[PDB]
Amino acid sequence: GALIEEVFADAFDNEYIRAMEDAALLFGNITLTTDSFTVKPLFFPGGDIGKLAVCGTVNDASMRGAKPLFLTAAFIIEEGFPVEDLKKIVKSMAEAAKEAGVKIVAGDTKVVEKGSVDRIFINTSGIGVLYEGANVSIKNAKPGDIVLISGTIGDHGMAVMSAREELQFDTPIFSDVAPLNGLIEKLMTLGEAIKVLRDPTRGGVAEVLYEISKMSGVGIKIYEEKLPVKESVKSACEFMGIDFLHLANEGKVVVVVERDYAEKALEIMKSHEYGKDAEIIGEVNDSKLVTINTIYGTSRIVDRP
Amino acid sequence: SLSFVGEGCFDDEIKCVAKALKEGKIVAIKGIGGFHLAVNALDDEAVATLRRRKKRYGKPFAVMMRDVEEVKKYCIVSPEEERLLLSQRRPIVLLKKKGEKLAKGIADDLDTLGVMLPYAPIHYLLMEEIDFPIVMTSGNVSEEPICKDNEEALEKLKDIADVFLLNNRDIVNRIDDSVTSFNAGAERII
Ligand SMILES: [Mg+2]
Repeated sequence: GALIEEVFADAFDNEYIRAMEDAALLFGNITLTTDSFTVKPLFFPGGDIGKLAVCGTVNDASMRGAKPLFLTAAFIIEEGFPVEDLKKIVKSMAEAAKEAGVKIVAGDTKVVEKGSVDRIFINTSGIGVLYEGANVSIKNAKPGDIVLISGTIGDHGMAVMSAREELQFDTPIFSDVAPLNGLIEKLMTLGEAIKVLRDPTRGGVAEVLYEISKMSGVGIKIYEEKLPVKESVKSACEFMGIDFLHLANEGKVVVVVERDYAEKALEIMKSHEYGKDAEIIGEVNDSKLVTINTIYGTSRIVDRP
Repeated sequence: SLSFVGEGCFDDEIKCVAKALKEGKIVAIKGIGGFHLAVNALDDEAVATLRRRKKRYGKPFAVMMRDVEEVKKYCIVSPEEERLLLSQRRPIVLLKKKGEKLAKGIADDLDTLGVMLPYAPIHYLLMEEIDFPIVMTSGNVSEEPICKDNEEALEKLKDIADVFLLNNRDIVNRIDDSVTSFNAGAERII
Protein backbone atom coordinates (compact mmCIF):
# COMPACT_ATOMS: atom_id res chain seq x y z
CA GLY A 1 0.00 0.00 0.00
CA ALA A 2 2.65 2.56 -1.05
CA LEU A 3 0.22 5.46 -1.62
CA ILE A 4 3.30 7.63 -1.28
CA GLU A 5 3.15 8.17 -5.06
CA GLU A 6 -0.28 9.74 -4.49
CA VAL A 7 1.18 12.23 -1.96
CA PHE A 8 3.94 12.93 -4.51
CA ALA A 9 1.43 13.56 -7.32
CA ASP A 10 -0.65 15.98 -5.24
CA ALA A 11 2.19 18.26 -4.10
CA PHE A 12 4.25 18.40 -7.29
CA ASP A 13 1.08 18.59 -9.42
CA ASN A 14 1.78 20.04 -12.88
CA GLU A 15 1.58 19.22 -16.64
CA TYR A 16 4.80 17.15 -16.56
CA ILE A 17 3.80 15.09 -13.51
CA ARG A 18 0.13 14.52 -14.52
CA ALA A 19 1.45 13.03 -17.78
CA MET A 20 3.23 10.17 -15.93
CA GLU A 21 5.94 9.79 -18.60
CA ASP A 22 9.22 7.84 -18.40
CA ALA A 23 10.88 11.24 -18.78
CA ALA A 24 9.90 14.92 -18.78
CA LEU A 25 10.28 16.66 -22.14
CA LEU A 26 11.79 20.10 -21.63
CA PHE A 27 12.23 22.96 -24.12
CA GLY A 28 10.65 20.60 -26.65
CA ASN A 29 13.87 18.76 -27.50
CA ILE A 30 15.54 17.64 -24.28
CA THR A 31 14.43 14.97 -21.89
CA LEU A 32 14.97 14.47 -18.11
CA THR A 33 14.56 11.42 -15.88
CA THR A 34 15.56 10.16 -12.46
CA ASP A 35 15.58 6.77 -10.74
CA SER A 36 16.83 5.26 -7.47
CA PHE A 37 18.22 1.73 -7.29
CA THR A 38 17.78 -0.33 -4.15
CA VAL A 39 18.19 -3.91 -5.44
CA LYS A 40 19.38 -6.68 -3.10
CA PRO A 41 21.60 -8.53 -3.72
CA LEU A 42 23.96 -5.91 -5.19
CA PHE A 43 25.62 -8.58 -7.34
CA PHE A 44 23.36 -11.04 -9.13
CA PRO A 45 23.60 -13.34 -12.14
CA GLY A 46 23.90 -11.20 -15.28
CA GLY A 47 24.63 -7.92 -13.52
CA ASP A 48 24.96 -5.69 -10.47
CA ILE A 49 23.53 -2.47 -8.97
CA GLY A 50 26.05 -0.39 -10.96
CA LYS A 51 25.14 -1.66 -14.42
CA LEU A 52 21.50 -1.38 -13.40
CA ALA A 53 21.80 2.24 -12.23
CA VAL A 54 23.19 3.32 -15.61
CA CYS A 55 21.08 1.20 -17.97
CA GLY A 56 17.78 2.00 -16.29
CA THR A 57 18.28 5.73 -16.62
CA VAL A 58 19.77 5.45 -20.11
CA ASN A 59 16.63 3.52 -21.01
CA ASP A 60 14.21 5.93 -19.31
CA ALA A 61 15.97 8.84 -21.06
CA SER A 62 15.36 7.23 -24.48
CA MET A 63 11.71 6.18 -23.96
CA ARG A 64 10.61 9.55 -25.25
CA GLY A 65 12.28 9.02 -28.66
CA ALA A 66 15.66 10.33 -27.61
CA LYS A 67 19.40 9.83 -27.63
CA PRO A 68 20.59 9.87 -24.01
CA LEU A 69 23.82 11.86 -23.52
CA PHE A 70 24.46 12.90 -19.92
CA LEU A 71 23.94 11.30 -16.54
CA THR A 72 24.28 12.19 -12.90
CA ALA A 73 25.30 9.62 -10.30
CA ALA A 74 24.44 9.89 -6.62
CA PHE A 75 25.77 7.34 -4.12
CA ILE A 76 24.54 6.85 -0.57
CA ILE A 77 27.00 4.52 1.20
CA GLU A 78 27.02 2.74 4.57
CA GLU A 79 29.99 3.33 6.90
CA GLY A 80 32.44 0.46 6.34
CA PHE A 81 30.98 -0.82 3.06
CA PRO A 82 33.78 -2.88 1.45
CA VAL A 83 35.71 -0.67 -0.96
CA GLU A 84 36.49 -3.56 -3.35
CA ASP A 85 32.76 -4.06 -3.88
CA LEU A 86 32.52 -0.34 -4.60
CA LYS A 87 35.31 -0.48 -7.20
CA LYS A 88 33.33 -3.27 -8.91
CA ILE A 89 30.10 -1.23 -8.91
CA VAL A 90 31.81 1.91 -10.23
CA LYS A 91 33.63 -0.11 -12.94
CA SER A 92 30.29 -1.63 -14.05
CA MET A 93 28.87 1.89 -14.23
CA ALA A 94 31.83 3.08 -16.30
CA GLU A 95 31.41 0.14 -18.72
CA ALA A 96 27.66 0.65 -19.18
CA ALA A 97 28.01 4.40 -19.86
CA LYS A 98 30.71 3.60 -22.42
CA GLU A 99 28.50 1.03 -24.20
CA ALA A 100 25.53 3.39 -24.09
CA GLY A 101 27.73 6.19 -25.51
CA VAL A 102 26.80 8.30 -22.50
CA LYS A 103 28.79 10.35 -19.95
CA ILE A 104 28.36 10.86 -16.21
CA VAL A 105 28.96 14.58 -15.80
CA ALA A 106 27.90 15.38 -12.24
CA GLY A 107 27.34 13.51 -9.01
CA ASP A 108 27.46 13.20 -5.26
CA THR A 109 28.70 10.79 -2.62
CA LYS A 110 27.32 10.66 0.92
CA VAL A 111 28.53 8.36 3.67
CA VAL A 112 26.02 7.56 6.45
CA GLU A 113 26.43 5.86 9.89
CA LYS A 114 26.61 2.07 10.03
CA GLY A 115 23.01 0.80 9.94
CA SER A 116 21.45 3.88 8.32
CA VAL A 117 21.40 2.18 4.95
CA ASP A 118 21.74 -1.46 3.86
CA ARG A 119 25.17 -1.26 2.20
CA ILE A 120 24.59 1.09 -0.78
CA PHE A 121 21.87 2.89 -2.77
CA ILE A 122 22.42 4.70 -6.05
CA ASN A 123 20.39 7.38 -7.80
CA THR A 124 20.94 8.36 -11.41
CA SER A 125 19.42 11.16 -13.46
CA GLY A 126 19.63 11.44 -17.22
CA ILE A 127 19.48 13.98 -20.02
CA GLY A 128 18.69 13.02 -23.61
CA VAL A 129 18.00 14.86 -26.87
CA LEU A 130 14.97 14.07 -29.06
CA TYR A 131 15.42 12.75 -32.61
CA GLU A 132 14.17 14.86 -35.54
CA GLY A 133 10.52 13.74 -35.70
CA ALA A 134 10.09 11.94 -32.41
CA ASN A 135 6.71 11.93 -30.69
CA VAL A 136 6.66 9.15 -28.13
CA SER A 137 4.35 9.32 -25.10
CA ILE A 138 2.16 6.91 -23.04
CA LYS A 139 -0.77 8.99 -24.32
CA ASN A 140 -0.15 8.20 -28.01
CA ALA A 141 -1.77 4.78 -28.48
CA LYS A 142 -4.79 4.69 -30.85
CA PRO A 143 -7.04 1.66 -31.61
CA GLY A 144 -5.48 -0.32 -34.48
CA ASP A 145 -1.90 0.10 -33.26
CA ILE A 146 0.31 -2.95 -32.78
CA VAL A 147 2.11 -3.86 -29.57
CA LEU A 148 5.59 -5.37 -29.66
CA ILE A 149 8.08 -6.51 -27.02
CA SER A 150 11.84 -6.35 -27.76
CA GLY A 151 12.57 -9.76 -26.16
CA THR A 152 11.83 -12.37 -23.49
CA ILE A 153 9.67 -11.43 -20.51
CA GLY A 154 10.53 -11.76 -16.82
CA ASP A 155 14.29 -12.30 -16.84
CA HIS A 156 15.44 -9.73 -14.30
CA GLY A 157 12.53 -10.24 -11.88
CA MET A 158 13.07 -13.98 -11.70
CA ALA A 159 16.87 -13.66 -11.58
CA VAL A 160 17.07 -11.40 -8.51
CA MET A 161 14.21 -13.37 -6.88
CA SER A 162 16.26 -16.57 -7.36
CA ALA A 163 19.45 -15.05 -5.95
CA ARG A 164 17.76 -13.07 -3.14
CA GLU A 165 15.56 -15.88 -1.86
CA GLU A 166 18.13 -18.66 -2.50
CA LEU A 167 15.75 -20.51 -4.82
CA GLN A 168 17.61 -23.19 -6.76
CA PHE A 169 16.27 -23.96 -10.25
CA ASP A 170 17.07 -26.64 -12.82
CA THR A 171 18.48 -23.82 -14.98
CA PRO A 172 20.21 -20.73 -13.52
CA ILE A 173 18.42 -17.53 -14.54
CA PHE A 174 20.37 -14.43 -15.57
CA SER A 175 19.27 -10.82 -15.48
CA ASP A 176 18.76 -9.06 -18.81
CA VAL A 177 20.24 -5.67 -17.78
CA ALA A 178 21.14 -3.78 -20.94
CA PRO A 179 21.16 -0.24 -22.40
CA LEU A 180 18.55 -0.07 -25.16
CA ASN A 181 19.25 3.38 -26.53
CA GLY A 182 20.96 1.72 -29.54
CA LEU A 183 17.88 -0.38 -30.29
CA ILE A 184 15.61 2.64 -29.77
CA GLU A 185 17.80 4.72 -32.11
CA LYS A 186 17.13 2.16 -34.90
CA LEU A 187 13.41 2.18 -34.10
CA MET A 188 13.27 5.98 -34.20
CA THR A 189 14.03 5.61 -37.91
CA LEU A 190 10.26 5.05 -38.07
CA GLY A 191 9.62 8.56 -36.68
CA GLU A 192 6.00 9.35 -35.77
CA ALA A 193 4.88 5.76 -36.47
CA ILE A 194 6.52 4.90 -33.15
CA LYS A 195 3.81 5.94 -30.71
CA VAL A 196 4.76 4.53 -27.28
CA LEU A 197 7.98 3.27 -25.73
CA ARG A 198 8.28 1.94 -22.18
CA ASP A 199 10.54 -0.51 -20.35
CA PRO A 200 8.52 -3.01 -18.26
CA THR A 201 10.35 -2.63 -14.97
CA ARG A 202 8.54 -2.52 -11.59
CA GLY A 203 5.31 -4.47 -12.24
CA GLY A 204 6.42 -6.04 -15.55
CA VAL A 205 4.65 -6.02 -18.91
CA ALA A 206 1.19 -6.10 -17.28
CA GLU A 207 1.74 -2.74 -15.57
CA VAL A 208 3.02 -1.03 -18.72
CA LEU A 209 -0.07 -2.14 -20.71
CA TYR A 210 -2.34 -0.75 -17.98
CA GLU A 211 -0.37 2.50 -17.99
CA ILE A 212 -0.78 2.70 -21.77
CA SER A 213 -4.51 1.95 -21.36
CA LYS A 214 -5.06 4.56 -18.65
CA MET A 215 -3.15 7.38 -20.34
CA SER A 216 -4.07 6.72 -23.98
CA GLY A 217 -7.65 5.91 -22.98
CA VAL A 218 -7.60 2.63 -24.89
CA GLY A 219 -7.51 -1.14 -24.36
CA ILE A 220 -4.86 -3.72 -25.23
CA LYS A 221 -5.13 -7.29 -26.35
CA ILE A 222 -2.19 -9.62 -26.15
CA TYR A 223 -1.67 -13.21 -27.30
CA GLU A 224 -0.41 -15.97 -25.00
CA GLU A 225 1.23 -18.01 -27.81
CA LYS A 226 3.09 -14.92 -29.03
CA LEU A 227 4.72 -13.99 -25.71
CA PRO A 228 8.50 -14.59 -25.62
CA VAL A 229 9.84 -16.22 -22.48
CA LYS A 230 12.91 -18.33 -21.70
CA GLU A 231 12.02 -21.88 -20.67
CA SER A 232 13.92 -21.35 -17.42
CA VAL A 233 11.64 -18.43 -16.54
CA LYS A 234 8.53 -20.27 -17.78
CA SER A 235 8.94 -23.29 -15.46
CA ALA A 236 10.31 -21.24 -12.54
CA CYS A 237 7.06 -19.24 -12.61
CA GLU A 238 4.98 -22.39 -13.27
CA PHE A 239 6.47 -23.94 -10.14
CA MET A 240 5.43 -21.02 -7.95
CA GLY A 241 2.23 -20.12 -9.81
CA ILE A 242 3.57 -16.72 -10.91
CA ASP A 243 2.61 -14.77 -14.06
CA PHE A 244 5.80 -13.63 -15.85
CA LEU A 245 3.77 -10.61 -16.98
CA HIS A 246 4.31 -9.29 -13.46
CA LEU A 247 8.05 -9.90 -13.16
CA ALA A 248 10.44 -7.01 -13.91
CA ASN A 249 12.67 -6.63 -16.99
CA GLU A 250 15.80 -4.46 -17.38
CA GLY A 251 16.80 -5.09 -21.00
CA LYS A 252 13.38 -4.88 -22.68
CA VAL A 253 11.11 -2.29 -24.24
CA VAL A 254 7.39 -2.43 -25.02
CA VAL A 255 6.64 -0.72 -28.31
CA VAL A 256 3.41 0.57 -29.77
CA VAL A 257 3.44 1.38 -33.54
CA GLU A 258 1.23 2.25 -36.49
CA ARG A 259 -0.35 -0.83 -38.03
CA ASP A 260 1.53 -0.56 -41.37
CA TYR A 261 4.94 -0.18 -39.69
CA ALA A 262 4.77 -3.14 -37.30
CA GLU A 263 6.56 -5.56 -39.64
CA LYS A 264 9.35 -3.00 -40.11
CA ALA A 265 9.61 -2.44 -36.36
CA LEU A 266 10.01 -6.18 -35.73
CA GLU A 267 12.72 -6.51 -38.30
CA ILE A 268 14.52 -3.45 -36.98
CA MET A 269 14.58 -5.11 -33.56
CA LYS A 270 15.43 -8.63 -34.78
CA SER A 271 18.54 -7.27 -36.52
CA HIS A 272 19.80 -5.73 -33.25
CA GLU A 273 21.79 -7.62 -30.58
CA TYR A 274 19.21 -6.88 -27.83
CA GLY A 275 16.22 -7.55 -30.12
CA LYS A 276 16.68 -11.13 -31.39
CA ASP A 277 13.71 -12.52 -29.43
CA ALA A 278 11.33 -9.69 -30.33
CA GLU A 279 7.69 -10.48 -31.05
CA ILE A 280 4.47 -8.81 -32.13
CA ILE A 281 2.41 -9.60 -29.01
CA GLY A 282 -0.91 -7.74 -29.34
CA GLU A 283 -3.17 -4.95 -30.56
CA VAL A 284 -4.59 -1.72 -29.12
CA ASN A 285 -8.36 -2.10 -28.53
CA ASP A 286 -11.40 0.14 -28.52
CA SER A 287 -12.24 -1.40 -25.14
CA LYS A 288 -10.72 0.34 -22.16
CA LEU A 289 -9.57 -3.10 -21.02
CA VAL A 290 -6.37 -5.16 -20.85
CA THR A 291 -7.06 -8.67 -22.13
CA ILE A 292 -5.06 -11.79 -23.03
CA ASN A 293 -6.12 -14.42 -25.57
CA THR A 294 -5.13 -18.06 -25.15
CA ILE A 295 -4.99 -20.70 -27.90
CA TYR A 296 -8.36 -21.13 -29.70
CA GLY A 297 -9.71 -17.69 -28.65
CA THR A 298 -10.36 -17.73 -24.89
CA SER A 299 -10.22 -14.16 -23.66
CA ARG A 300 -9.56 -13.10 -20.05
CA ILE A 301 -8.55 -9.85 -18.31
CA VAL A 302 -4.93 -9.41 -17.31
CA ASP A 303 -4.74 -9.01 -13.53
CA ARG A 304 -2.86 -6.04 -12.07
CA PRO A 305 0.26 -6.73 -9.84
CA SER B 1 -39.07 -18.16 -39.89
CA LEU B 2 -36.13 -20.57 -39.61
CA SER B 3 -32.93 -20.82 -41.67
CA PHE B 4 -30.37 -23.60 -42.05
CA VAL B 5 -26.69 -22.80 -42.62
CA GLY B 6 -23.91 -25.35 -43.28
CA GLU B 7 -24.15 -27.93 -46.06
CA GLY B 8 -27.02 -28.11 -48.56
CA CYS B 9 -30.32 -29.57 -47.39
CA PHE B 10 -33.50 -30.06 -49.43
CA ASP B 11 -36.01 -30.49 -46.57
CA ASP B 12 -37.56 -28.16 -44.01
CA GLU B 13 -35.10 -26.74 -41.50
CA ILE B 14 -36.05 -28.96 -38.53
CA LYS B 15 -35.62 -32.15 -40.62
CA CYS B 16 -32.16 -30.92 -41.64
CA VAL B 17 -31.14 -30.51 -37.97
CA ALA B 18 -32.45 -34.01 -37.22
CA LYS B 19 -30.30 -35.34 -40.07
CA ALA B 20 -27.20 -33.50 -38.84
CA LEU B 21 -27.61 -34.82 -35.30
CA LYS B 22 -28.15 -38.35 -36.65
CA GLU B 23 -24.83 -38.08 -38.52
CA GLY B 24 -22.92 -37.09 -35.36
CA LYS B 25 -22.47 -33.40 -36.17
CA ILE B 26 -22.65 -30.37 -33.87
CA VAL B 27 -25.68 -28.11 -34.37
CA ALA B 28 -25.85 -24.52 -33.15
CA ILE B 29 -29.48 -23.74 -32.39
CA LYS B 30 -31.00 -20.31 -31.87
CA GLY B 31 -33.45 -20.59 -28.97
CA ILE B 32 -35.16 -18.07 -26.71
CA GLY B 33 -32.24 -16.64 -24.75
CA GLY B 34 -29.42 -17.32 -27.19
CA PHE B 35 -27.62 -20.04 -29.12
CA HIS B 36 -27.01 -23.56 -27.81
CA LEU B 37 -24.84 -26.44 -29.05
CA ALA B 38 -26.36 -29.91 -29.62
CA VAL B 39 -25.19 -33.45 -30.46
CA ASN B 40 -26.74 -36.91 -30.13
CA ALA B 41 -26.28 -37.72 -26.39
CA LEU B 42 -25.95 -41.44 -27.29
CA ASP B 43 -23.17 -40.79 -29.81
CA ASP B 44 -19.76 -41.04 -28.09
CA GLU B 45 -17.87 -39.71 -31.14
CA ALA B 46 -20.08 -36.60 -31.48
CA VAL B 47 -19.78 -35.83 -27.76
CA ALA B 48 -16.01 -36.39 -28.09
CA THR B 49 -15.64 -33.95 -31.01
CA LEU B 50 -17.57 -31.28 -29.08
CA ARG B 51 -15.26 -31.88 -26.08
CA ARG B 52 -12.25 -31.47 -28.40
CA ARG B 53 -13.69 -28.38 -30.13
CA LYS B 54 -14.43 -26.54 -26.89
CA LYS B 55 -11.18 -27.98 -25.45
CA ARG B 56 -11.35 -25.67 -22.41
CA TYR B 57 -14.53 -27.04 -20.87
CA GLY B 58 -14.35 -30.17 -18.66
CA LYS B 59 -17.78 -29.30 -17.20
CA PRO B 60 -20.63 -31.83 -17.57
CA PHE B 61 -23.14 -31.29 -20.35
CA ALA B 62 -26.83 -30.78 -19.84
CA VAL B 63 -29.08 -33.02 -21.90
CA MET B 64 -32.50 -32.40 -23.41
CA MET B 65 -35.04 -35.23 -23.33
CA ARG B 66 -38.50 -35.39 -24.99
CA ASP B 67 -40.65 -36.00 -21.90
CA VAL B 68 -40.70 -37.17 -18.28
CA GLU B 69 -40.99 -40.85 -19.29
CA GLU B 70 -37.63 -40.54 -21.09
CA VAL B 71 -36.06 -38.85 -18.05
CA LYS B 72 -37.29 -41.64 -15.70
CA LYS B 73 -35.25 -44.04 -17.88
CA TYR B 74 -31.96 -42.24 -17.18
CA CYS B 75 -32.60 -40.49 -13.85
CA ILE B 76 -34.42 -40.63 -10.52
CA VAL B 77 -37.35 -38.21 -10.72
CA SER B 78 -39.36 -37.39 -7.59
CA PRO B 79 -42.65 -35.43 -7.89
CA GLU B 80 -41.02 -32.09 -6.93
CA GLU B 81 -38.32 -32.69 -9.52
CA GLU B 82 -41.02 -33.47 -12.09
CA ARG B 83 -42.77 -30.23 -11.19
CA LEU B 84 -39.49 -28.35 -11.88
CA LEU B 85 -38.97 -30.16 -15.20
CA LEU B 86 -42.56 -29.61 -16.45
CA SER B 87 -42.66 -26.01 -15.21
CA GLN B 88 -43.15 -23.29 -17.85
CA ARG B 89 -39.99 -21.83 -16.43
CA ARG B 90 -38.37 -24.83 -18.12
CA PRO B 91 -34.97 -25.10 -16.44
CA ILE B 92 -32.24 -27.71 -16.45
CA VAL B 93 -32.86 -29.81 -13.34
CA LEU B 94 -29.90 -31.61 -11.70
CA LEU B 95 -30.98 -35.21 -11.09
CA LYS B 96 -29.48 -38.43 -9.71
CA LYS B 97 -28.52 -40.93 -12.44
CA LYS B 98 -29.95 -44.46 -12.72
CA GLY B 99 -26.94 -46.41 -14.09
CA GLU B 100 -24.70 -45.41 -17.02
CA LYS B 101 -26.90 -45.40 -20.13
CA LEU B 102 -25.67 -42.24 -21.93
CA ALA B 103 -22.48 -41.70 -23.96
CA LYS B 104 -19.09 -41.12 -22.28
CA GLY B 105 -18.09 -37.46 -22.00
CA ILE B 106 -21.53 -36.14 -20.99
CA ALA B 107 -21.14 -36.35 -17.23
CA ASP B 108 -18.33 -38.82 -16.42
CA ASP B 109 -17.39 -39.82 -12.84
CA LEU B 110 -20.49 -37.94 -11.57
CA ASP B 111 -23.69 -39.42 -10.11
CA THR B 112 -25.87 -36.53 -11.38
CA LEU B 113 -27.15 -35.31 -14.72
CA GLY B 114 -28.67 -31.99 -15.76
CA VAL B 115 -31.82 -32.65 -17.79
CA MET B 116 -34.17 -30.18 -19.46
CA LEU B 117 -37.42 -30.67 -21.39
CA PRO B 118 -38.36 -28.97 -24.68
CA TYR B 119 -39.25 -25.30 -24.18
CA ALA B 120 -39.72 -23.68 -27.60
CA PRO B 121 -41.83 -24.86 -30.55
CA ILE B 122 -38.60 -25.80 -32.38
CA HIS B 123 -37.78 -28.48 -29.75
CA TYR B 124 -41.16 -30.22 -29.94
CA LEU B 125 -40.72 -30.34 -33.73
CA LEU B 126 -37.18 -31.64 -33.36
CA MET B 127 -38.30 -34.35 -30.94
CA GLU B 128 -40.64 -36.06 -33.39
CA GLU B 129 -37.76 -36.38 -35.91
CA ILE B 130 -35.21 -37.96 -33.52
CA ASP B 131 -35.33 -40.81 -31.00
CA PHE B 132 -32.35 -39.99 -28.75
CA PRO B 133 -31.59 -37.46 -25.99
CA ILE B 134 -29.47 -34.48 -27.01
CA VAL B 135 -26.72 -32.49 -25.34
CA MET B 136 -27.88 -28.87 -24.97
CA THR B 137 -24.90 -26.82 -23.85
CA SER B 138 -24.43 -23.06 -23.98
CA GLY B 139 -23.48 -21.64 -27.40
CA ASN B 140 -20.04 -20.29 -26.52
CA VAL B 141 -16.37 -21.13 -26.92
CA SER B 142 -15.24 -21.77 -23.32
CA GLU B 143 -17.54 -19.96 -20.80
CA GLU B 144 -18.15 -16.35 -21.94
CA PRO B 145 -21.70 -15.06 -22.52
CA ILE B 146 -23.59 -17.15 -25.04
CA CYS B 147 -24.13 -15.80 -28.54
CA LYS B 148 -27.43 -14.12 -29.37
CA ASP B 149 -27.19 -12.70 -32.88
CA ASN B 150 -26.96 -14.76 -36.08
CA GLU B 151 -23.78 -13.12 -37.42
CA GLU B 152 -22.12 -13.19 -33.97
CA ALA B 153 -22.82 -16.95 -33.68
CA LEU B 154 -21.67 -17.72 -37.24
CA GLU B 155 -18.25 -16.18 -36.43
CA LYS B 156 -17.68 -17.15 -32.78
CA LEU B 157 -18.86 -20.76 -33.21
CA LYS B 158 -17.23 -21.38 -36.63
CA ASP B 159 -14.72 -23.91 -35.23
CA ILE B 160 -17.33 -25.65 -33.06
CA ALA B 161 -20.66 -26.04 -34.88
CA ASP B 162 -20.94 -27.87 -38.20
CA VAL B 163 -24.36 -26.41 -38.97
CA PHE B 164 -26.70 -23.70 -37.66
CA LEU B 165 -30.42 -23.30 -37.10
CA LEU B 166 -31.07 -19.57 -37.28
CA ASN B 167 -34.14 -17.32 -37.30
CA ASN B 168 -34.99 -13.72 -38.18
CA ARG B 169 -36.25 -12.69 -34.73
CA ASP B 170 -33.73 -10.67 -32.73
CA ILE B 171 -32.96 -11.72 -29.20
CA VAL B 172 -32.67 -8.40 -27.39
CA ASN B 173 -31.55 -9.68 -24.02
CA ARG B 174 -29.45 -12.83 -24.00
CA ILE B 175 -30.24 -15.15 -21.11
CA ASP B 176 -28.91 -18.58 -20.23
CA ASP B 177 -30.79 -21.72 -19.30
CA SER B 178 -31.58 -21.95 -15.61
CA VAL B 179 -30.12 -24.78 -13.57
CA THR B 180 -32.00 -25.92 -10.50
CA SER B 181 -32.61 -28.95 -8.23
CA PHE B 182 -34.61 -30.26 -5.30
CA ASN B 183 -32.94 -31.16 -2.00
CA ALA B 184 -33.69 -31.07 1.71
CA GLY B 185 -37.39 -30.39 1.07
CA ALA B 186 -36.94 -27.21 -0.99
CA GLU B 187 -35.92 -26.07 -4.46
CA ARG B 188 -32.19 -25.21 -4.58
CA ILE B 189 -31.38 -23.16 -7.64
CA ILE B 190 -27.80 -23.26 -8.96
MG1 LIG C 1 10.74 3.49 -17.28
